[PDB]
Amino acid sequence: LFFLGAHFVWAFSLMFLFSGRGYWQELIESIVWAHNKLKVAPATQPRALSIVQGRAVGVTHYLLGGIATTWAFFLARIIAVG
Amino acid sequence: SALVISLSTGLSLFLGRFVFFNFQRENVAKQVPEQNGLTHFEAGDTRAKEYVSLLKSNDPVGFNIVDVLAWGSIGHVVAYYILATTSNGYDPAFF
Amino acid sequence: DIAGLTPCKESKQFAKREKQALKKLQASLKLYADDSAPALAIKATMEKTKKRFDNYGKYGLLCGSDGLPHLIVSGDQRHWGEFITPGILFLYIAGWIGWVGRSYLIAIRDEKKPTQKEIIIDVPLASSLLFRGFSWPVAAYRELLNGELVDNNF
Amino acid sequence: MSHSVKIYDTCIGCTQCVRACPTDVLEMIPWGGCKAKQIASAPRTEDCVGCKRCESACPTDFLSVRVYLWHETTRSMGLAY
Amino acid sequence: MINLPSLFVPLVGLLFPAVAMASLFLHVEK
Amino acid sequence: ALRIPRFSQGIAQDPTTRRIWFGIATAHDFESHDDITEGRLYQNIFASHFGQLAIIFLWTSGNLFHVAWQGNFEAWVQDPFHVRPIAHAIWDPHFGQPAVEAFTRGGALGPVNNAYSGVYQWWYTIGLRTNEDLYTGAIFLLFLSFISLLAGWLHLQPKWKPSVSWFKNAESRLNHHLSGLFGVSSLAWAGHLVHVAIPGSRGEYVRWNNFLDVLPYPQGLGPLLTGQWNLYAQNPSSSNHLFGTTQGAGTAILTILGGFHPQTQSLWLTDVAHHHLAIAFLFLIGGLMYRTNFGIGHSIKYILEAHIPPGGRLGRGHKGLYDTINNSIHFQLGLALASLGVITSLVAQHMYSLPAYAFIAQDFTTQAALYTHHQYIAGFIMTGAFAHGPIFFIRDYNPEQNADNVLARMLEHKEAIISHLSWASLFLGFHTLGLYVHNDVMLAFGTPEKQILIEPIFAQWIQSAHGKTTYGFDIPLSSTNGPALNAGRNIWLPGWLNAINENSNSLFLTIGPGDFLVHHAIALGLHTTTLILVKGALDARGSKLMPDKKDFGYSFPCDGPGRGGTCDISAWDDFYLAVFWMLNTIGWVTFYWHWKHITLWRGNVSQFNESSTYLMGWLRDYLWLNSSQLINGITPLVCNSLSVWAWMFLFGHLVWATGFMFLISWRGYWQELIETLAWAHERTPLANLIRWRDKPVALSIVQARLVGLVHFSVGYIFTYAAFLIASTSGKFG
Amino acid sequence: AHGYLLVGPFVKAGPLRNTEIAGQAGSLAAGGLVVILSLCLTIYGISSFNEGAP
Ligand code: CLA
Ligand code: CLA
Ligand code: CLA
Ligand code: CLA
Ligand SMILES: CC1=C(/C=C/C(C)=C\C=C/C(C)=C/C=C/C=C(C)/C=C/C=C(C)/C=C/C2=C(C)CCCC2(C)C)C(C)(C)CCC1
Ligand SMILES: CC1=C(C/C=C(\C)CCC[C@H](C)CCC[C@@H](C)CCCC(C)C)C(=O)c2ccccc2C1=O
Ligand code: SF4
Ligand code: SF4
Ligand code: SF4
Repeated sequence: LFFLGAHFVWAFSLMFLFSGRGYWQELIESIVWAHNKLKVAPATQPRALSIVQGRAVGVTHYLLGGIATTWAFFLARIIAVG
Repeated sequence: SALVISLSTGLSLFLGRFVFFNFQRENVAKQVPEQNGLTHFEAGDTRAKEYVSLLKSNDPVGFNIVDVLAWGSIGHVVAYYILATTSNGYDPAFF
Repeated sequence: DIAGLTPCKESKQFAKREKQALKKLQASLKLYADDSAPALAIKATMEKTKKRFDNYGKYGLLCGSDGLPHLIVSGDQRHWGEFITPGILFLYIAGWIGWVGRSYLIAIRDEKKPTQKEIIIDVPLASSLLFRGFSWPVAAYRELLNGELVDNNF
Repeated sequence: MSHSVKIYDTCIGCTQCVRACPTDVLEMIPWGGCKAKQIASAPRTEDCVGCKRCESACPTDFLSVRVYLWHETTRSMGLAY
Repeated sequence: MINLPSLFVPLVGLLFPAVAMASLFLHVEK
Repeated sequence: ALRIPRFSQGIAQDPTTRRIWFGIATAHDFESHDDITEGRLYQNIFASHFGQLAIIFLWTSGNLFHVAWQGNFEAWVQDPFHVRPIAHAIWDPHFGQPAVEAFTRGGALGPVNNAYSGVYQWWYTIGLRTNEDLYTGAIFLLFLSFISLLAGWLHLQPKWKPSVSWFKNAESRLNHHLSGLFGVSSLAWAGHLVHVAIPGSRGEYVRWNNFLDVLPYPQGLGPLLTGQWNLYAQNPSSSNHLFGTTQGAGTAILTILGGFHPQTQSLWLTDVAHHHLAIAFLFLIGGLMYRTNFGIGHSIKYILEAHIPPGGRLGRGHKGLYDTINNSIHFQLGLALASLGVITSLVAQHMYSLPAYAFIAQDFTTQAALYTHHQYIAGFIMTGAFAHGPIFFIRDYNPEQNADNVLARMLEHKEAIISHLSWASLFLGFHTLGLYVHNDVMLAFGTPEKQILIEPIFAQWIQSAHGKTTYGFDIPLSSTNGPALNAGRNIWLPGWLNAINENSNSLFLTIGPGDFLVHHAIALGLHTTTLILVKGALDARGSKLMPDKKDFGYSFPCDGPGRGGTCDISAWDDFYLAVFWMLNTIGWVTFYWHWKHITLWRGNVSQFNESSTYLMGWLRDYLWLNSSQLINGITPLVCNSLSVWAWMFLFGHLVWATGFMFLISWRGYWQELIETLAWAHERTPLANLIRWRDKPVALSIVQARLVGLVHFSVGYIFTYAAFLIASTSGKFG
Repeated sequence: AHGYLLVGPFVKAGPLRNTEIAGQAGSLAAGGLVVILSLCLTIYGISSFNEGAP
């Protein structure tokens, strides 16, 4: 029941690892627009991730993803036969 | 049941509305002018549409449907025949 | 009734699910609490999923094959409150999340400079604003369409 | 184009504003006043590489600047060598 | 003669490539 | 420092490799590289894709010519039972003997892979029987596919106009096409099936010699021209057929009528032809809709014009969509792509459930590696469709020329457009993901009950309207009869479009809670995939973070750091980003069929039904069940029948993985150590003097977003390629 | 010198190795490599032409 999540979290990292940055900006405004119509956004200028933060949220996830995957894969083949 | 020749009667209702103008007035296709060679230039790119030319035939050639459609389809059509047929002709009714 | 086979009143396939499974989780012949005071499969965890019973409620409830329930939610027969009953509920609760979203917000921008009030939060949850949300009768549902947020504010 | 990334702005004043960039920019041309009145997007640019260190600081107030020449030297590359 | 149709894999998959990897080193020069 | 391969100068110079890599991968982008004039360009794409059609026939020729010295028909017609009919003979020197294991297939000596490609059922599928009758294949197609080159040149050469202006009409063309082409292209087909093929299907044979002597009939075409028409359809077939031999085969061309067949599925031979005929009026009646300088009919502006259903009193223009789409050539190549894209799947999702083919589906490997090469592609299009309609916006497109005017207005009121798109996804997001973890938290919690599944009406309901037949309903005002349809009945829908419920091969399979999710997760695909393509497109012209972002609109990938920090914010790098979800939809979708089908074939159905529901055990069985077989073709104790596939399947996992470099590497790190690694030679003996013609470099900053991809893709698409086949082949299904 | 190399490399490590044939021990394929090698070598002497007899 972990082995699916965290075998998910990993396959979420690539999004953070593989992508632009003024992209989620360019997107974050379409958002910010819809937001202003109802009067619900501006204050605390919502901003995309800090080029290298984006890399910080790669990696870190790619690891706690790709890793606990086996932490699961393991404890599941020594408990019970072996 | 199915009036099959209800509608093939029907479609050469309209394309005899095609037998049209090749015959009468002038040389044919009202020209070519535009087609080979090409347009002024034009260049929107471009014309010609008139909402007004539905007149001329709609009354004249209203008949054409009939001509096969009537007496010629379900006719025994071109019964009034004979006219050189040793190799053979007839053509004898499938009706 | 609508295709997945019918309710509790009979769903054999469903019955077989009741039984094996749990009843076997039972089928550890014992493992021993003959007095013993702790270990709780024994009592409920079964019985709390188990004194689920020819009763469940009753609930209708469709039970496809393998007798797991399917939810139609049509407006028919038995099934209406498998979406609407807990549907308007979802709506009502949300929207009184964001009616106050569009509130401990449209209350500042104002006075002497308000540039990040927002990260500390006087009063928390707005609260004051909060109850506005249950005390919406109608609320946005006409005021959003007229005046205040108004087409001009549009 | 062969180096064409617009950093222009309007003040083109360069005090506590921007200088950074390997050679490329001599500016201080003036144009017949703007307050500080040193203007233009550039000096002659066939010399150095492709930074956007070019803004990073002192306004461009439309586009940032960036890679784009395409038409690319070696000296303008860094590597030939 | 008996059993011998093996030339349209080197002429192609081997020698044709030789031609072009040579030849097309026209991209460098000619 | 030489001057070198030309069109560019910009390119023609840098020593650094970029000169080659790039050399190849402009070739195709004609507009606005050195050569180009609106007269050059056009023609320079015209005698290009006359170099097209051309290469499609050197493909087709050999498709028919690695058949008929070897690899059966004259055994596959004799009567063809799901064993292993052949394309071609493998010949590799690397092979072991263990080659003797198929890598050779009953009858033929050569080891071959045999055909998954659709044809064998279509070359046969109409007539074309006979193993002494055929080597024809290339002979024609090729004595065709060279003519395909001849105009190429002929129309190349100025004398006989290649013709510039000529390329902008429409009306004339498309007034020609959707009659001349399609219409008579049908018709003529309607022709062929009927004189030469249907006779082969019931058939006894046509013999090469006689066209006149062969008649369908005894008293001949018969009035027909005379309309009765009707009575073709009396006693056309007789269902218990012995197909291709009579005995009850019967001869009145054409039908609605009789059978789904236990012998054949598919589509009664006649009907694929009255249809091919039937439509061939409408397009011919359609063709002849616009001008050609005679003075009848219609001009393409002035129906768009001041035309317009809404407003008319609204305040939105129509004016010149026609010279902005005509003048664009990208608008062109992107309403082209899509239509094709939308219909490439309509092809491929109808081709199943409704295969046209003797002995297919229930051949049922080749039915499952042919739904997808038409799902891949088709998805693969769509993207490019959406991608040439964000090039129109930058290279072409004319804000003053367009304005107030409905295509504009699309830019103008755009911030909404991506939002009411992104609102669909985010909703379609967490809500599919609540339902599937919850569905997997429950289980293995060991309450399966207290699973949440919707048995999902909306489809089942469609398919009452049609039917049948599963257990009734009336459905108030149908009622399972009484109100029957009444206006309609015995004519039209007959026995046909009545498989009903029919596990084996129904058309319609009986949908439940497993299908109320994938079906919401294919829907979260083309939505997300398109919020990024819609967006990608909308501001290729660009936004706030870039106002400018133009005159290279498309691929300018990257920008300097600062501002907020700016990156894959070219409409190409959103296209670049798009292609991952077109590789994720076109995966959920294909994934879906197969598991379903698979299970359907020695089939429990049940199994998908409980095992569509939740995410784990989408691995466990499917994905985990049924790799089974392939993974040992290697298996240590020697090699079993499929080895190509599993080695491909790991070739699959490498090409993929090795994407990532390109993708988590970013030219900076690579270039710099090549700066140290090009101090080697320059410094180290017996390696020296010795000059590159091209300076060492590390790949440009757009290039590798591609290459990882165009790498991510093969791996991925070469793995399922090898996966499904390597598992729908043993089976069990 | 580079010549009689490339023997035990492809006559003792050959594809199905330790040969019983008259050929290898062998010229064989290796003689084929000096040909591929030697012209892969020439179309590099199209980097310099610079052409004379002195
Ligand atoms: C039916 C086709 C159709 C047509 C007529 C065109 C025509 C054009 N496209 Mg195009 N395109 C299409 C479909 C089409 N496209 C689709 C479906 C996509 C994505 C789904 C694209 C994505 C695309 C991009 C990004 C661009 C174009 C561009 C162009 C223009 C230049 C072509 C070029 O750069 O190729 C030259 C390419 C080569 C000579 C080869 C390099 C290509 C690589 C990536 C190989 C692809 C994968 C390959 C099969 C894997 C290797 C095989 C493996 C077995 C080893 C030209 C107008 C360019 C343009 O002008 O826009 C401004 C460019 O931006 N297209
Ligand atoms: C990128 C991909 C590409 C590739 C490689 C293929 C490959 C294939 N497709 Mg295909 N397809 C594609 C894109 C592709 N397709 C697209 C984009 C579409 C949507 C339009 C389709 C729609 C499609 C259909 C509907 C089918 C296929 C089928 C096939 C298979 C049959 C072999 C064949 O096509 O011979 C090609 C043959 C020719 C090019 C020659 C025939 C063309 C005739 C109609 C020409 C008529 C001209 C005539 C002479 C005019 C007469 C005038 C006068 C006599 C009156 C083959 C696997 C078939 C299949 O199911 O296999 C089982 C079939 O079902 N495809
Ligand atoms: C498996 C995947 C992973 C996940 C979860 C996502 C999720 C998403 N991608 Mg994405 N992506 C991925 C991999 C992933 N991607 C990869 C590998 C690529 C290519 C390299 C992309 C390329 C891509 C593009 C181009 C776009 C997206 C977009 C999106 C969003 C679309 C909206 C949606 O689907 O519903 C919403 C999200 C979900 C259903 C995921 C779960 C999110 C919630 C439920 C988090 C759970 C809360 C949790 C309990 C709290 C834990 C946090 C912490 C406190 C411990 C969504 C957030 C688009 C977007 O921005 O939409 C506006 C679009 O921009 N992706
Ligand atoms: C499976 C993977 C793929 C491959 C093949 C490589 C390979 C390499 N990476 Mg790498 N990398 C990858 C994915 C991959 N990476 C990914 C996904 C990431 C990040 C997500 C990285 C991040 C990374 C970094 C930071 C570095 C590397 C480096 C390297 C190089 C290490 C030196 C070496 O042993 O190479 C040679 C050996 C191989 C590539 C493996 C063997 C290949 C086999 C199949 C033989 C094929 C050869 C044969 C003659 C083919 C010709 C046949 C013909 C038909 C073409 C090597 C080129 C480093 C480097 O350059 O140091 C020297 C550097 O440190 N990588
Ligand atoms: C079912 C049904 C039916 C019908 C149907 C129809 C008729 C339809 C639909 C639907 C549709 C009809 C759809 C469509 C789609 C399309 C698409 C999806 C396209 C796309 C694309 C795009 C959108 C593009 C865009 C662009 C851009 C991006 C920019 C500019 C340029 C261009 C334009 C390129 C019938 C009859 C049987 C009846 C019953 C029901
Ligand atoms: C997806 C993606 C984004 C978009 C990701 C974003 C915007 C994540 C930030 C989302 C925050 C964490 C949401 C915070 C909102 C809540 C904390 C506020 C309400 C508080 C609660 C009680 C819910 C980038 O910004 C990016 C930047 C650089 C390289 C790659 C990427 C990248 O791949
Ligand atoms: S950076 Fe901009 S503002 Fe500063 S001097 Fe240059 S042009 Fe002026
Ligand atoms: S980085 Fe940009 S601004 Fe700076 S010198 Fe180079 S080109 Fe000029
Ligand atoms: S490579 Fe990095 S630093 Fe350079 S432009 Fe792109 S994102 Fe910015």
